[PDB]
Amino acid sequence: SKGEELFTGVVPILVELDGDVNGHKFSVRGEGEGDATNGKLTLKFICTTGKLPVPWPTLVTTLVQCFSRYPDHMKRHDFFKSAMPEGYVQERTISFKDDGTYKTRAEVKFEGDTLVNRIELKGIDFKEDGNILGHKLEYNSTWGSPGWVRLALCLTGLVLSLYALHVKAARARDRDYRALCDVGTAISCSRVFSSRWGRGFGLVEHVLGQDSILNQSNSIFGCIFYTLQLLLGCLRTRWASVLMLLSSLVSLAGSVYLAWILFFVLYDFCIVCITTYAINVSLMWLSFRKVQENSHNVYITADKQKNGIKANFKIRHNVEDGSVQLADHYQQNTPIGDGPVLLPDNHYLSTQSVLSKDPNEKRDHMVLLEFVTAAGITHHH
Ligand SMILES: O=C1c2ccccc2C(=O)C1c1ccccc1
Repeated sequence: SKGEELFTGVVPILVELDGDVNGHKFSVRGEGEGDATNGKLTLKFICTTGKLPVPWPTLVTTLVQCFSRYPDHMKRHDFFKSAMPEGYVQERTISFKDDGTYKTRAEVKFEGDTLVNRIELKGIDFKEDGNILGHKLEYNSTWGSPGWVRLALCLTGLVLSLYALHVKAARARDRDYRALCDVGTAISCSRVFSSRWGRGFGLVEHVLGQDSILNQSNSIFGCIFYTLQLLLGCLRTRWASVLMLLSSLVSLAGSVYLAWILFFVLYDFCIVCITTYAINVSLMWLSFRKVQENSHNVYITADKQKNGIKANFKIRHNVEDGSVQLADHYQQNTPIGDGPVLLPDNHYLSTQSVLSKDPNEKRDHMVLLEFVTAAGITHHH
């Protein structure tokens, strides 16, 4: 692969898109540099026709995977580089969920010493009021809407915790108290909250002492927790997502311990408790999803009958009301010229993107930094 020998060092990249979406025609141009040795791209794109009719984040993937870092156990699998300098044809079908579709065809090749990506894109079936043409996606804000589902979960969790607080304080003060969540003799609410295990989870007093600041009614940790999850769900930084996930894992372990008490130790059926548990599971799942948005995995499999590759993956774009927009990608790559090519075993490219804005750019632009490194190929016994 003399091709891969083309990508030591820092190559100049040019990119040119001509696109038509639901009839609105537009042209994008981008210039930058590529470092296949660190898998790092830096690029600035400007729309040359005026107002871009779609959101910038939906054109990132259409807008040079030959700049990926292929590690040493994987050199025999880098198709993109091994097609150079003749280049390759990359074809994508990008389906947006409950919305339209992009069809793209690009040629990627060396022109002089410049890696050139030339794209024709055609989008159909878009709703002019949907997420795409309505410009309802997020670009890169620090703060954002928590979304309706996160809000339902956290407010319900908080209200239930404040109720359990009130209920604890009342059986403390009258042993004969019953609350709405006490029902006959099957479903119990008060004997649970006022047991050993309803303060500091029944653990603090043995580990830190009864005086501890941490020997609180469980519902105090509850209130703290649901408040936190709301707040962080309003943040869009990577560390916000890390905290969310780790606090959720704590909540999950606490739920399993408390349920092991509820059954098996106290023998009560507490509906408020089980609801708390379901909420914490939902939050944990959303925690997983939030955290997995920092890196996208492009799944590359070989396509021998066409002498190239095919690719599969999903993008989730943050929508301004707190939701997420799915973008299914199907991809084909076929060499332009001849000569041997490298047909890889199944593997993937791990991709991470950072969008930003030149404060000095009057035109409709996108500054894009990108890190891509390959993984997947199993190792040598
Ligand atoms: O899950 C819970 C549990 C299980 C066994 C023994 C005690 C308890 C609680 O304190 C209770 C709880 C506390 C606050 C909000 C919701 C639920």
